[PDB]
Amino acid sequence: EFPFALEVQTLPQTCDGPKAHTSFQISLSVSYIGSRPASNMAIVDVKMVSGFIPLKPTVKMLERSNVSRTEVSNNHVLIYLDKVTNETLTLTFTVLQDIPVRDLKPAIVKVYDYYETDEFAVAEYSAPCS
Amino acid sequence: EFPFALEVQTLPQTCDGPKAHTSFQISLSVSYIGSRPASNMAIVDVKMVSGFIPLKPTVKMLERSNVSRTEVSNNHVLIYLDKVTNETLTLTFTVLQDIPVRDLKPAIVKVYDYYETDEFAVAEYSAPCS
Ligand SMILES: *[C@@H]1O[C@H](CO)[C@@H](O[C@@H]2O[C@H](CO)[C@@H](O)[C@H](O)[C@H]2NC(C)=O)[C@H](O)[C@H]1NC(C)=O
Ligand SMILES: [Ca+2]
Repeated sequence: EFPFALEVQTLPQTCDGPKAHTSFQISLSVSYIGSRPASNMAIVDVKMVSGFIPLKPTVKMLERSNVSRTEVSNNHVLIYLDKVTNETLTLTFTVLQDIPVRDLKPAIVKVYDYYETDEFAVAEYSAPCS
Repeated sequence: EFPFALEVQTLPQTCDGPKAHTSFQISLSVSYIGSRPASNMAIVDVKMVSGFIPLKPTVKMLERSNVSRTEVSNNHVLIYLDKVTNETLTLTFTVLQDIPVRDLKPAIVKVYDYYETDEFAVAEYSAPCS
């Protein structure tokens, strides 16, 4: 059982051209559906597809939201959500191909409450030209 | 006084804390109150407060209603309505502070008929912490 609804899409969704190989946006949607009225502070952890890096200003721009901190470390983007309720929060940022890698595999995204254990969900996404 | 009724408010309405400095919602309401039964195609044109930009997905979200399309362009948000009648349409979207600018002055919102140059309204709004 997952007390968060988590889904991830890319923009573009398909390998629709040369540009889709070297850059795409990641678009995450999250809400809280568990036993409590709402989450506490929560973290969304996005792992990068192999060879991809996040574009810093589009990560920092998420802080303008209902997000109070972000971090880029070790090929992960961390997003600190203030509070998650039954309303869907959508977050979008850009990634860039730093190193082309063959055989691109899916990357996992996790969301978890910062303070209560076993309040988490997982999902995955792929580069559009995988 | 205009053949359109046009009102604009921001969420939050005042500078209620740190987050009000860096993002807010723009909420506008419009109806046609003129001689004619309804307006033709009308355009709503929202100019950004200095330093702010729209959160594009919340603009694109408007596109389902009397709303035939939206555009983000040269730091205006443009909303195309197929027709406007006496019933009030409310449209709400998010803007984000990209760069902090000193001394924020009010920004203009317009609605006008695609054909009748005499049929327009104007209203002002300010960033909550301007
Ligand atoms: C971040 O969360 C806030 C909640 O505080 C959202 O603000 C609400 O937005 C809706 C929809 O436009 C309004 O109907 C509510 O009145 C707002 N409430 C407040 C307290 O402002 C906001 O939409 C969220 N920002 C996102 C989703 O990016
Ligand atoms: Ca649990």
